[PDB]
Amino acid sequence: SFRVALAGWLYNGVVTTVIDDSSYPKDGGSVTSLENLWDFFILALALPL
Amino acid sequence: PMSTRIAEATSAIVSKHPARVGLPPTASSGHGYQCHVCSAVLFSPLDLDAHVASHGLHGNMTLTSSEIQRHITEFISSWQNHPIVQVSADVENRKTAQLLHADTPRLVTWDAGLCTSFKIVPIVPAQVPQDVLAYTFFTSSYAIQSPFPEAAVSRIVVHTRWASNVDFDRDSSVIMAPPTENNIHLFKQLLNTETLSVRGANPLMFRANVLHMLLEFVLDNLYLNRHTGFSQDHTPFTEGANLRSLPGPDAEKWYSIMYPTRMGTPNVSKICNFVASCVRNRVGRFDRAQMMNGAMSEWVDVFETSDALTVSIRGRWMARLARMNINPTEIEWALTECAQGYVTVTSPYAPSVNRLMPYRISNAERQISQIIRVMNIGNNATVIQPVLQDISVLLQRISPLQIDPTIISNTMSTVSESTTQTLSPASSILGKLRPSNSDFSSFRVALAGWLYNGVVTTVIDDSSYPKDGGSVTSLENLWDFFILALALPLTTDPCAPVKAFMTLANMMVGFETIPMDNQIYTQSRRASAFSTPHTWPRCFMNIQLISPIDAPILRQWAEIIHRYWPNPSQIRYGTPNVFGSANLFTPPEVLLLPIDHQPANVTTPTLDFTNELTNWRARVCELMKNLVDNQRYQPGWTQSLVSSMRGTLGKLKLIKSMTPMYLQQLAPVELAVIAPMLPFPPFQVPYVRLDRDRVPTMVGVTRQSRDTITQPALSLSTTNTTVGVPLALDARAITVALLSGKYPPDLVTNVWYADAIYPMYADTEVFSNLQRDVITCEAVQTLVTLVAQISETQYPVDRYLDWIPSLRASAATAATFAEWVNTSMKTAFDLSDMLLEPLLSGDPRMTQLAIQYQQYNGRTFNVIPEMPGSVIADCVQLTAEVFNHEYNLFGIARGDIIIGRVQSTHLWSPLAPPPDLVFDRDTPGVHIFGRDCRISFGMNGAAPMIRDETGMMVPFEGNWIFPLALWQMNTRYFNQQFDAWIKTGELRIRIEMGAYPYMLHYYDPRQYANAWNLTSAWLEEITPTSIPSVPFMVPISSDHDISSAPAVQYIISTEYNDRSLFCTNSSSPQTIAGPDKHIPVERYNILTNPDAPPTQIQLPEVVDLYNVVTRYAYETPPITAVVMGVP
Amino acid sequence: EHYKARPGIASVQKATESAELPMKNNDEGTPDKRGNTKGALVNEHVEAR
Ligand SMILES: [Zn+2]
Repeated sequence: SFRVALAGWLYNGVVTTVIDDSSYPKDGGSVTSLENLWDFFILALALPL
Repeated sequence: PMSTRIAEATSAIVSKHPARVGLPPTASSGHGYQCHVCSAVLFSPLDLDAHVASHGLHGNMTLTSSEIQRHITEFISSWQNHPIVQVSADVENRKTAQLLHADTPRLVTWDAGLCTSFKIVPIVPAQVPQDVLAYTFFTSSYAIQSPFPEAAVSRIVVHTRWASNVDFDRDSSVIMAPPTENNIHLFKQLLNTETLSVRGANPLMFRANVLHMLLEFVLDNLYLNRHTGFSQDHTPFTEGANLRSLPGPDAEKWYSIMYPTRMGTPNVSKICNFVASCVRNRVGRFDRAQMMNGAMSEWVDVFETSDALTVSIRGRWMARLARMNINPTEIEWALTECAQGYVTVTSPYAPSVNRLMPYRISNAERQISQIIRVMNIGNNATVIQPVLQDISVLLQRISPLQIDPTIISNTMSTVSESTTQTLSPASSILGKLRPSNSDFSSFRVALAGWLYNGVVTTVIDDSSYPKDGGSVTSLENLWDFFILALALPLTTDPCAPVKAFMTLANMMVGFETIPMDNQIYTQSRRASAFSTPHTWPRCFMNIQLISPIDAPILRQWAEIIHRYWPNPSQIRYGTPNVFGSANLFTPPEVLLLPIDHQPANVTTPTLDFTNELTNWRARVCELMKNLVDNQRYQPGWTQSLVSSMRGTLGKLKLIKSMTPMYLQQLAPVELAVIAPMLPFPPFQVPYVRLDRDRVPTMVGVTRQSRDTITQPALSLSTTNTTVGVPLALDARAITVALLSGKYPPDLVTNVWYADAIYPMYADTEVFSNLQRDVITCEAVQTLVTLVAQISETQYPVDRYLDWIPSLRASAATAATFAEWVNTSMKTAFDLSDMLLEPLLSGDPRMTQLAIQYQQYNGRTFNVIPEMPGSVIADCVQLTAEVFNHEYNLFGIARGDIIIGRVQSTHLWSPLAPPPDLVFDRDTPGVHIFGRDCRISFGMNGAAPMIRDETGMMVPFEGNWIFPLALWQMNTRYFNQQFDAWIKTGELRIRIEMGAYPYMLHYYDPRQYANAWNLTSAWLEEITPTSIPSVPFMVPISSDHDISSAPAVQYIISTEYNDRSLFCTNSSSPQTIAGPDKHIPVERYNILTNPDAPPTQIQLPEVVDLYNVVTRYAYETPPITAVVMGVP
Repeated sequence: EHYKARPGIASVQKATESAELPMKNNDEGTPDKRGNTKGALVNEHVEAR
C-alpha cells in the first residue's frame, strides 16, 4: 500500500487512492473504547498520504 | 507425555471463557450469546446460562452435566477476576532479573609483567659474516644478550600486553604485524560489511575504525601493577642494584629487555654507543614503603622498560580506584547507622595492611543509575510486582505481628441477636470478612508499596465495591462501605479520598441528592471510576453546595473526610556517607509515609487506643451509627435489628487490635531498616493529603533532545516518556488485617529485633551493587564522548582525528557504532546482561538524562543530574591526542601520495621523499580536477583531452591533483586511459587521501628494481567502495660500501611519516649507504639526559619507552573478612 | 570484478523489464473489418464492475 500510494501520486488525474472502507472504526466507534482510539490513531496517521 | 496431558486438562478447565475485549456491546457482532428457548441475546456465557436455568421451573431441577458446567464457569470467573491472580507469575523475566540482581563487573585486576604496548621487531636480518669486517667484531658471535635486536632494519610496532602476566583476561586486544605484512584487516572491521575483497577497506570509515581501535587499546590497558619481588645484583654490571624477577618459565630472558643500561659496552656499535651514553644509577628499585616487619612493602618505584602512555593510563585508573576506596571503620559506622543500633559490627584497631576496597561513589553516579532503572520499568507492572512481593515476604519474616480472625469472631460472638429474625449483623460481617482465594498478602503488599509511589500506585480492586450501586437499606451492602472506608487510607492512590465519599453517595441515591458536575459523572456513576484529580465533584471541595437540610449524612461524611483523614510523616532511613543517596524528588536520607509515625518508649508493648488509625475507625463507626439511626433510611427495620446493628458497631469500634499501634510505632522502623539493603532503592513522590492542586499527574523520563534545543531544561517537557502503572489490592484482606492483630505474649522488642534483623546485614550484595552503577555511568559518558567524534552533538569536546576521512553518518550509522561500543565495553569487565541498551532505542546523537513530575496545577519539578567524569573517556581522549603525533606506530600514513615515475640510483626512502619532486595546489602550473570532468578522445593523431575545473582541456601529461573519490568512482575508465601514460610517459598525479594504511617491500639496493607491478596492482584494485593498502618500495641499509644499481620508483608519500623506524644497521659501527637512523635518544630521556628528573614524561609527542613505574601490593579482601558482627 | 553493485544489476534489470511493458490495448466496443463491434454482450455497468 505504501509504494502503491507513492506511485499513485503521479496519476492523480486517472486514479485516486482512498483508504479502505474497512479501515474505519466499526459503527463510528466511540471515544469510550480503546480499540477505536487506536483505530483512529492509525487512520489519522495514514490519511495524509 | 504427562506434561502435555496435565496442560490440556488445565486448559480444558480454565479456558471456559472466550476472551476479554474492550468494545461497546452489540446485538449482532457484540459477542451476543443467543439462547434458543427464547430469541434473547446475552453478552456472557454465565448470563446465557442463568437465562436457560431460570427458564426451567426451579422446583423441578435435577443434576445434569449442564448444571455442572454452569457451576464450573461461575466458579472460574471469580478466580480469573481476582487481582492477585491477574497480576502474578512464577518465572522471572529478563528485565525483572536485571532489576533484582545485575552482573557485578570485575574492576580490580592485577598485572605482573612489565607494562608496555610497543615492541621492537627485526624487519631485515643483518650480515654478521661479511668481507669488510671480521666476525669477531660483532657481539652476536659471542652469544651476548642485547636489549635491542641486531638487524639491518628494526621497526617498532604495537602489541597490547606482549609482556604481561595477568590475573583476569580482558578480551579486547590490539595486535599488529610488522609493516612488511598486511594490516588492512585491523581497519576493515566495523562497517565494512559490503566490501568484497579480503585485502580492501572502505576509506570513508577509517575514522570509526580508529576510534574503536583506540577504545579497545584503552580498555585492554586497564590493570593494576603487582609487586613481585627483587634480588640483589651479584655481578659488577650495576652498582649492586635491586632487580625485579617477573614470574614465568623462561624468565631469564627478561633481565636484558627490562634493563637496557645493564649490558657491557665493549664495542663501538650503535647499541654500545647508546648504552655508553646512558647514565648508570637509574636501574631497578629506588624507593619503597615498608610499614611492617616481615611483610611485603606496600609499594615501590622501579626503573624499567615501559611506555609513558600505558603508565599514564594505569596511573589514572589507580587514581579513580583510590577515590572509590573506603575503610573498615567507616563501613562499621555505616552499617551501624543503617541498622539503627539493632546490630553491632566491629572493626579492628591496629596498624593495617593497606586494603583496597573500592565501594564509595558520588550522588550523581547513583541518581543516573536510578533514572536508568526507572526508565527500564515504565508501564509494565510485571517487572515491578515481584519486587513488591519480595519486600512483602521480607516484612512478614521481620515483623512481630500475627493475624488471626478469631479475635473478630470472639468480639462478634458477645452481641445478642434474636433467633427469630431475617437479618444477622454479627453473622453477616463474619461471612464477608473472609478473603477470597484466602490470601492475606494484600496487606503486606500495600505496606511495601509505600516505598514506590512514583512508579507504582496501589489502588483497591473494582471487585471490592458494592456491585453496581449500593443501598443504605441493605445490611450486607452497608458492611461493604464499612470495609472500604477502613481499607482506603492505606493505599497509595492519590484519589483515595474522593472514593469513600462517592461510595456513600452511590449507596444513598434516592435518599439524598447532591449537585454533580456532568450528565456523565452523575451521582449514580460507580465510585471506582473517579480516579483522576479532574473528576472530583465540585461539591467535594465547596461543601456548602451540600446542604445540611437535604444531605446531612453526606455533609457530615465530607467534613469527617476533610478533618480526620490520616496525615503524612517521615522516618529518615539510611546513611549517605558511604552509600550515595538514590532518591530524586526528595531530600537525601529521608523516607515519606502516608501515615503519622511516633516512636514507642517501652520495649514490652501493651495495648493503647491513642493513634490516628484507631481514631479513624471511631469516626467511621460513629457515622455508621448515625446513618443507621434515623428511620429516614431504613424504614422497615425493627428495634431489635437497630439495637443489634448499634451494638455490633459500638463493639467493632472497641475491638482490641495491635495493628494500628504497630503501623504507628514499629512498621516505619522496619521499613527504615529494610530500605538500605534493598536492590532497587525507594522512588517516591510527595504525599498530598486532600488538596486537588498538588496531586501528581505524571512522571516522565527523557533520553534525547528534540530539534536543536541543546539545554535539557527546555526539551525535558516535550521529549519525555511517562512511567507508572496501577496495582490492584483486596479491601477485604486489608481490613481483616487491620481488625485482627496480635503480638506474642513474650514480646520484648529489643531482643526480638536484635536477632530478626541480624541475618540480613551479614550478606554484602549491597556493596557490590555500587560498582555496577560506576560502570553504568562510565559507559554512558564513554558513548557520549565517542559518538561526538563522528556526529554533531551538543557537547563540547576536542577533535583530534579530523584529518582522518569519515563518512556523513546518519542515525543508523550512529546506532551501529554505539552497538560496537556497548559490546566491547561488556566484553571488557565481563558482564553479560544489559548495559547501555536502554539508551540505544532512540538515536545516540543527542542523548541526555533527566526526569520530572508534574502537579495538577501544571507546576513541574525536574531533576537533571550532573554528568560526572569518566577515566575511560579521559584515557580514550588522551590516546587519540597521542595518536595525532604517533600515528605511524599504528601503521597509518598521513597526507597523500604522488603517483609518478622516478628512475635513479639514489637511496632516499620513499617515506621521506626529497621536497623537490612534491607539488601541491599552490604550485605554478598545476591542474586541479574536481567534479565536472569529461574526457574527449583525440582524432586523426591529436592527443586526447581532459577537463580542468576551470573548463580547460589538458593533454595527458604534467602535474595533476585528484580527489580520491574521483578516481574511485571512475576506476576502470581511468585505468585504460591513464595507466599507459603514467608508466612510460610524463604524467604525475597526486591522489588526495588524508589517511591510509601502507605496506613495505624492501629490496637489495645493488640490483635492478621496478615497482610498476605493485603500483599497477594497487591502481587496478581501487574500487568505488574500497582501496588496498598502499605499497611502498624501500631500500635496505648497508653497513659497508656497496655498488649502485638503477631502481624505478612510482609511489611516494607527501610528508615525512617514516617515524616507526627504530634503528638501521644495529650492531654495526655506522651506516654507509641508505636510510640512516641511530637509536632515538629523545625517546630515552631519563637515561640520556642527566638533568631530567626521574618522573618526567613528554607525553603528547613521544612515549619514551622507558621510565619509572610504581608497582603495588595491596590486599583486596571481602568485607566479611574485615567487618565481623556480634551475633 | 572487484566490485558488486550496491542495489544489484540483476534485480534492477528485472524490475525495469516488468515496468517497461507497453500499456494494455483496451478494444471492446470498436468495429472490426466487417463492421461488427467486437466484445462480449454484457451490460455497460456490469462490465465495469
Ligand atoms: Zn432464550
